[PDB]
Amino acid sequence: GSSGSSGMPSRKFADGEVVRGRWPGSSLYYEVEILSHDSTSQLYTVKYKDGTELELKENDIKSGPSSG
Repeated sequence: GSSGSSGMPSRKFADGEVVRGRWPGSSLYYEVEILSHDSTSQLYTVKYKDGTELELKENDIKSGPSSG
């Protein structure tokens, strides 16, 4: 009822946050970091351990339980 969006636009993922991304072709979720987020095509730019940058949809990217 006219409630929810207030303050700043919460993004499914934050900058730097370490989430699991599904590499294109491998169909497997790997530990990747959040670099940027493109709204145009909802493509998120994450980085892999092997210094690799790719564009994964908001859905392709998934996160788990926080630890620390």
